[PDB]
Amino acid sequence: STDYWQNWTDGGGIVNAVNGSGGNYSVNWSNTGNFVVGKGWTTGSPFRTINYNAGVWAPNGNGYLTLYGWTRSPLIEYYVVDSWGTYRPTGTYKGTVKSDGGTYDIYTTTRYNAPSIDGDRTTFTQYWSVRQSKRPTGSNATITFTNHVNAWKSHGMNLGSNWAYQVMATEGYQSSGSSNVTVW
Amino acid sequence: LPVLAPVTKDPATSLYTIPFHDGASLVLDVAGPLVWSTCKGEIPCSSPTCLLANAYPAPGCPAKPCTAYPYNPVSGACAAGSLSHTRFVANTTDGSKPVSKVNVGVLAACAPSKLLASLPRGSTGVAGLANSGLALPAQVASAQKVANRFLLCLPTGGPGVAIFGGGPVPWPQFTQSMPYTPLVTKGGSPAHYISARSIVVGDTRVPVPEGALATGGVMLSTRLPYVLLRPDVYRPLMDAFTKALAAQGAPVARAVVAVAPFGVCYDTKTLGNNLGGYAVPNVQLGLDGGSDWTMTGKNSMVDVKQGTACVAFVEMKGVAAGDGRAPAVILGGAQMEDFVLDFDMEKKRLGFSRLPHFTGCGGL
Repeated sequence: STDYWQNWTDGGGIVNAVNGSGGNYSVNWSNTGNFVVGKGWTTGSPFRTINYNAGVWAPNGNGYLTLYGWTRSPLIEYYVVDSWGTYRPTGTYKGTVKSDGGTYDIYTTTRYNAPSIDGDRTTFTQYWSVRQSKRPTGSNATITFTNHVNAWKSHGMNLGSNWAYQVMATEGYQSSGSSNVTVW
Repeated sequence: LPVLAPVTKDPATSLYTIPFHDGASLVLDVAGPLVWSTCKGEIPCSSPTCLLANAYPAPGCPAKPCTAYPYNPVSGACAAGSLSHTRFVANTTDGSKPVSKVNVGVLAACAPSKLLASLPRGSTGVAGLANSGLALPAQVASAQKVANRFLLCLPTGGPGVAIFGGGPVPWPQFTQSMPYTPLVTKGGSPAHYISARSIVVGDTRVPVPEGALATGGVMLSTRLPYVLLRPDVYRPLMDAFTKALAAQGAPVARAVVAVAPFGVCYDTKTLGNNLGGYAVPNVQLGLDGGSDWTMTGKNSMVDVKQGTACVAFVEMKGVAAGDGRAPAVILGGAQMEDFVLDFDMEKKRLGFSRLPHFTGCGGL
């Protein structure tokens, strides 16, 4: 069961986000700038298995349906992207990993003097696993986070020892869309 | 082809530079009509070149070989100088990545080394990016037979991007739906202006005289990291901003002693952090064209010391409220960081795409 509610907007356009019952949330948006909404856990774990069902996945423009989280020591921002809208997110290619029936490209990016959970102007690395093709939604789905962590480990991408939030997120930008996700 | 240079934010000064030639950089001045620099240790003054050169007098300087008056936009200092040919050394590009080396012959003023005061280490002068005939984008346009147009992606850190000459906007994953707002040319100014019709803080819309936000009432600059504001706008915007901040059992923000030149500062131990920066109210500049220019914490708050961040709205001094001769708002550098900006001086429109939180101009 989830204990955390991520809900950030830069205030552009309309973002109606609903904190639903238990692990359920929905987002309806139009003409946005940028937002991140998700349910998960206050303290992420590298051994978590994240189950979710995206009843609705309806972006018109950019948006990611993605595991999203942070660690400290060191500071790391991470993403496991299952589906997206118009454009697929990429970066510096590092390798691949098969997990949960899909195959994912692995990317890093360095973020300089940028916002983090720790501060305004902060330097850190970003880890991505991005599914090579959009993952079906509407059915019960699993993200075995360990598979990613391990593949990331093998390409010199180590996560921190202090774990912060870890959510199944809807990220949207310069777009409109709907999302309905149930997490556990 | 268009010409690409990488853009470094100087940590000490906060000014943005591009490589010029021989380990030397220039400060980007989006209101500056001249390319100028210190010179190696013959234009007539009645010529069109010389008139272009003195078309916009520098504030503290008046006016037979040609003499320009290079302006340090940080110090406000100016001095006499002769025009001279020099090399802008960069890469060509067809989107955002380097194709190959290229030397562009550009006219630049020669400045006495004392005008380097207040500028970044490694900088031997200023690349003016204003809408005038001897600014760098115009000169590159004629020299290279490309568009009088340029792209800025000012970075928070790491290498950002400056492309002179236009062609298609790269990074369609962030730029495909890029909104435009007219560029307004103001008499006797080469600076780039745009028009805002509303400011919104949180959900609360700010009350300014209908038409204190007039046509071309917003200027863009890279001289200061913060926003400068006319008093009829400053007081209402800051009232609404501090209130929305106070009303946000999470820790309430504690004001500390103002630091020069800011008016309102805060203990950072008492500010939250979200994906947009410090957890302060979002701010929405409603620009002509129906799309907003948004500021999050990363844009509306400046770190000054360890422990202290100040509100990046500063009141203009020596100016009467509601005085149409001055811009109501002067957006600065931290408010333009992590935006892709297409300054198109041929179609006279500014394209502005706000990059989403997970990426930035730096390293793009």
